[PDB]
Amino acid sequence: KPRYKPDWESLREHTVPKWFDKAKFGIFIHWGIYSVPGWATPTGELGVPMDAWFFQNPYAEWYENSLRIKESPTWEYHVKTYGENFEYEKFADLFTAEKWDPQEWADLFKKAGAKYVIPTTKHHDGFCLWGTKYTDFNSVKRGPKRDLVGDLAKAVREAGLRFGVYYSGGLDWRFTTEPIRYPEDLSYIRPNTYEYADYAYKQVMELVDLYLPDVLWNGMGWPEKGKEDLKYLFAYYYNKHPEGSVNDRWGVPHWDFKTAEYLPGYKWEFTRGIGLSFGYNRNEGPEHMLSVEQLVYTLVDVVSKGGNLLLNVGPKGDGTIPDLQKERLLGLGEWLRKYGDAIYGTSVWERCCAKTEDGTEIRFTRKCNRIFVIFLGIPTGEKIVIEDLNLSAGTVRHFLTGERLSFKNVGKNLEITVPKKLLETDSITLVLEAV
Amino acid sequence: KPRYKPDWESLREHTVPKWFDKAKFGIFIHWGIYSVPGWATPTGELGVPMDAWFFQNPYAEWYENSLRIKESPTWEYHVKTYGENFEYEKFADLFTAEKWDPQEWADLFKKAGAKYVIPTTKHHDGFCLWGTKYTDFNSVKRGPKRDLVGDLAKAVREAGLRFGVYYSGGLDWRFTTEPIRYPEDLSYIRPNTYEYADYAYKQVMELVDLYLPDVLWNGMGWPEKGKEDLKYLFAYYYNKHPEGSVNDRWGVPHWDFKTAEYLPGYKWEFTRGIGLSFGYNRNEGPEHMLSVEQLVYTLVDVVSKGGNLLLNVGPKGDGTIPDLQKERLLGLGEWLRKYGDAIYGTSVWERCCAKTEDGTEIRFTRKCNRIFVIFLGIPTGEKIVIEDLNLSAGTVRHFLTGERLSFKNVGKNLEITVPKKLLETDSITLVLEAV
Amino acid sequence: KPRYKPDWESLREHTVPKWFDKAKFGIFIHWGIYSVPGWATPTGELGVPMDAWFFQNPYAEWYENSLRIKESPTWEYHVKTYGENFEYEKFADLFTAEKWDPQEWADLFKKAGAKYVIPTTKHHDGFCLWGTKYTDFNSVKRGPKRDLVGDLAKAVREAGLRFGVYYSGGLDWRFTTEPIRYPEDLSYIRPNTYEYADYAYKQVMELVDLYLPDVLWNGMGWPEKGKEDLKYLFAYYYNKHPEGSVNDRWGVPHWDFKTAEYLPGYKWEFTRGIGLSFGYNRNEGPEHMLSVEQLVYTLVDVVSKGGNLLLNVGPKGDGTIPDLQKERLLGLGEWLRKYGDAIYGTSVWERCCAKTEDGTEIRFTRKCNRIFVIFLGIPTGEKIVIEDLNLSAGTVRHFLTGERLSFKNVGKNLEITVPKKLLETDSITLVLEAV
Ligand SMILES: C[C@@H]1O[C@@H](O[C@H]2[C@H](O)[C@H](O)[C@H](C)O[C@@H]2N=[N+]=N)[C@@H](O)[C@H](O)[C@@H]1O
Ligand SMILES: C[C@@H]1O[C@@H](O[C@H]2[C@H](O)[C@H](O)[C@H](C)O[C@@H]2N=[N+]=N)[C@@H](O)[C@H](O)[C@@H]1O
Ligand SMILES: C[C@@H]1O[C@@H](O[C@H]2[C@H](O)[C@H](O)[C@H](C)O[C@@H]2N=[N+]=N)[C@@H](O)[C@H](O)[C@@H]1O
Repeated sequence: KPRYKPDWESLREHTVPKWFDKAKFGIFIHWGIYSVPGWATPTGELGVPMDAWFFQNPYAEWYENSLRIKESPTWEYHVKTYGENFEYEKFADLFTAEKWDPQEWADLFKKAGAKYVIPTTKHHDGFCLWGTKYTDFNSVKRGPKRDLVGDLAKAVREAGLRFGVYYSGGLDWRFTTEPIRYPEDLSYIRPNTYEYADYAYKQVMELVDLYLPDVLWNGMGWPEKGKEDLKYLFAYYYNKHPEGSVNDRWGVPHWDFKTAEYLPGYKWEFTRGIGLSFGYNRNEGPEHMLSVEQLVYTLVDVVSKGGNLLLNVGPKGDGTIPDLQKERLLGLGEWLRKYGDAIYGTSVWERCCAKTEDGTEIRFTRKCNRIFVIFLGIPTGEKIVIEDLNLSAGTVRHFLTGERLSFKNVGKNLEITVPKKLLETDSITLVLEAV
Repeated sequence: KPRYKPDWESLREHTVPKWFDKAKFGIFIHWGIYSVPGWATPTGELGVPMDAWFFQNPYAEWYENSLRIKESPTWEYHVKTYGENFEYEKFADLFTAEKWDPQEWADLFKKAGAKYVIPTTKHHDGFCLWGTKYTDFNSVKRGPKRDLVGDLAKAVREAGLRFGVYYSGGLDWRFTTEPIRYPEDLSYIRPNTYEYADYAYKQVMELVDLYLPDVLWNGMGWPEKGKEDLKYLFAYYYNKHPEGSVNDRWGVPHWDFKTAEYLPGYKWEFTRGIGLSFGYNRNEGPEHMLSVEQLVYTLVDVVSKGGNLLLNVGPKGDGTIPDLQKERLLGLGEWLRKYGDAIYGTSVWERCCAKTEDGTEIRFTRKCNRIFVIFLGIPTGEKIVIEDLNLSAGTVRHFLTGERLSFKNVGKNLEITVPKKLLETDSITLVLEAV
Repeated sequence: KPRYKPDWESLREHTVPKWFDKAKFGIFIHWGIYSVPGWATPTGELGVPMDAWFFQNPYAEWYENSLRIKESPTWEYHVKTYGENFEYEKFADLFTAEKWDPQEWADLFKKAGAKYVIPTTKHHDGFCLWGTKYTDFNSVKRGPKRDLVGDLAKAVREAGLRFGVYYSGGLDWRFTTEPIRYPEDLSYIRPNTYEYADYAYKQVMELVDLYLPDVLWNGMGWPEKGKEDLKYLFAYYYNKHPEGSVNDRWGVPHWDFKTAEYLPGYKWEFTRGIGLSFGYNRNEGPEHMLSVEQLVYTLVDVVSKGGNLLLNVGPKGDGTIPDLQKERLLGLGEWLRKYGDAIYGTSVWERCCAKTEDGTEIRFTRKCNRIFVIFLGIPTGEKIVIEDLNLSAGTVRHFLTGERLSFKNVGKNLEITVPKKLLETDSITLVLEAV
């Protein structure tokens, strides 16, 4: 009755679970002691000059790394705000999560249209948000005096959502003293010890035994000395939980989905923040965040290209989700409540994309015979010409109302008439439906 | 003056020590905290349906593994007898060995005809029966408050017997949470950690330094990550104790004897219990155990085929040896006191085996020129025809009395006349002696 | 801005730092708890019968190893002086360094002409002379209650000298119980554990972070399991401290200089004691030590052949340097104050060596155009014929005074007249200077 064996050839048998492929949209949570200072220079996105990136790091979870660079703006801010005698470690005692309600979060992610949730159980600073027995630097012994991963796991599952775990396998600044100043530094500033490979193995195993997560989401690769451990760990995981899944940031020959942070025959997932960082950043306002309209557009783009969206939320150290983020999540969810059928459970079509003469981008998703045509915007006119597309027969109709639409092939293109009556009832995106 | 070097080519120089080849018969002791419950379903022997084996495990030392399977009869028995809130670990506090006398055991094994003794210093549950400094889960800090391995080592040696050690290198359930339900589970449900490879190395070394055992008997393979350590450990062992020996369950290119648990040019050893399990089992009665006659027959069969017999004894948690087991050991010893010369110090002949027309099995052993003919039973008649055997000359005579016997070759066969007078003085086995 | 990458091909880019090549002469310090007994049989030098070497070990730092051999003279001396119930470990409590002044040492090494200093931070007995967090068996928690490595680092640097560290990577008798009796024993009597490879990595790293030494001087190889760690550790070291250096006793493809303990195109270094041992030995008198004259002769010989001299000092457990050693260091320094220009900052010539008809050895060093001719002794005569050497033109003159000397080529040889007036002002060595 155990199906999976501990070797890569055997672990290939485990394909991406249907629930994940159908889920389309999940929530990432970067929440730690780094949330307490919750500070970073909001420079930009990947592809900002990577030479200065670590010196002007827009990722607020990297606070400790930035704090270790004395030249950095983070060091100035830390000394000015907390003093030079305040070690990063001490944020664990200020990290109280006093106003945290896990069910409010789970409900928020549900209403946002999210189908799975993945919190940082341990990020690069090595602080663990569960009562792990392999370090005392955890949320049960320090600040919150509470198993944050567990109580969130109960909340997300009770809300009917899948629960995955993020674990920083590659980096752990409890095991190094120097900061990362350039990308090349990452090739040698790592724990490197056999001890650490055991520590990571033991910890992810502990996560598996305690919470049996639906996703194992690893960050920054797996320690070279422990890479062979993963075939034992995957087999173990899958045999306990066949519908479990695993990302592609381990550095070994197996993964269930690829990740991207900037039509394919494999399942993948785009991850990004609502803002510029993953962890809470005070300095971010609306100018640094995507709008409800842009989130929708992104989500539709990714789904049409075969991917999920893993949108990150960065809560404050008190356990509340900033109104700027909550606002955008509820907006996305309001579009999903309305157009979900065109997203959830869909498949890629023969092409991802097309455009009008007016310049409006178009994205396609499939649901057996039903082909959704999702416009990235609402054309201000009845006559709509789609460039380079033909339809041989059948019935094209307006998705939201169900009203039949007149259409015909004009050479390479396809003309469709959509009455203003119908275009005016749509929100953010005109959606059509063919057969 | 150090002969052995730490590489497999060099360690091949160490052949099986003469004492072991000459010893023929040794005692295994499976004794732990698992002895306290001392319970298992007495299903059968290896080759019972291996699909159900772990679910209906007849090995009482596997109690914890069986306890971890909630479906199992062991789980029912544990809850009913000790409660669900009684963790396996707590048997260490009930394991008092209150009536243990190590010299009574040593004397018992001596009278049984045993030439060496091998107790479980640490089995799969990871409880160590010596004051090891690498774990507190040992017999010095817990229940017995006593170095059981050491005090037994003194007793066995004072009785004039060789003392080996059993160590579970392959399995240690202090390092895993899941049970073994199928054989395939063993390929991934292991400690797996570098930590554990160090732990096993350090522990066997500690055994070597403290007790310098005559046999290193490993169980369930050696951790893959520590396999290279063994060439250092063997060289070390042999250089301290050249007459030391090592079994073949390490998974590396060197061994002094092979083990079997169901005419060869290498030394080997058959191991089995007096009953169906190795550890004490309450549920076993005489119907589940070999008789004195069967033990003799086994011992003779194995010795004629070049092997030793490692017969297992399973003591109670109070440190007493059940009368059913003691009875059979004393019976074997009574046959050995009588026919020892035909077993101890012997060698394989040109063939192991033969049979009479009446169907009685025959086994041969050699002692230079003296060829022992051991019948598996006592024929009820003077005229005895051995199928397919000839003797060219010399003098065949009755072993116990020394009386010359008349014989001749009849075609393929050999006829021997053994007067009822002599057949009636033998016990269990007619033994003859040729030249 | 990080130049070095963690692979051997990339680490070859780091050549020996100029300061080291120019330094020529450094001081080794073997100082530990072994200094307290400070005892060894002064047998001889390497190339003494190596069969008896460990049994009659002249290296006083090996006391514990010798103590573990019950046959040895060290065992007799220990029992007689301290009792059989006095474990080697307890010397850590007698090792008080009560009269230690680090600035007196630094000043002593400065006046001796030494340009760098390398103390044993941890030798084979595993006692660390700094407040390491990876073992309590250190100088901060035990005897001296003081960071000896650190306070010496401050003293040497304030005196203007470079400070390196010696670390015993290969051997650590905190991790083994058996002694080394023969050289072959070293191939298996080692820590061997993954644990230990981590321990050594972590400890040298800690040295790098705390003191950023100018030399990493490893002893007895690097643990096989940790050898790959060194490319990460070297890159790390070099990127923090490009002028750092590394010796060749790691057993990996990279080193900055070779070591010797008995004309090459690579930089190397001869290491030896003033006496026969490295650690303090009571039993050594002047008969076992080199004279000021011999030290000079050695230093000149090594420098002419492209090497540095790493002369060892062995202090008492009270932190004082024996007068026999201090005397010889001050003597060497008095010659260096006088002839330094001919040694410091020099380069190898087209040949190392030559000789007179009278049998006096000669050594050459180069300083651009200035070619120093250093006689190993002072000829008692004006006419000096150097065998097999010609000079085409230029001006040969007496180094100390600057007085021009008459000379000519006579066949293969070169005759030089040096007035008694000038030969009588030299000390230990006649030095000439050509162009
Ligand atoms: C989700 C995100 O992952 C990591 O970010 C990394 C980028 O995604 C990218 O792979 C580059 C190469 O490295 C980035 N690391 N940084 N900064 C985490 O580091 C990050 O904290 C966050 O968890
Ligand atoms: C002596 C005996 O050894 C192990 O038993 C194993 C069998 O001998 C056989 O090798 C199969 C493949 O695995 C058995 N394990 N089980 N159950 C120990 O497991 C057993 O406890 C005992 O020590
Ligand atoms: C400096 C010196 O190094 C080691 O001595 C070793 C010799 O230099 C040589 O390499 C031989 C092969 O092994 C010697 N070891 N011994 N004895 C150290 O062992 C010694 O203590 C000292 O540090």
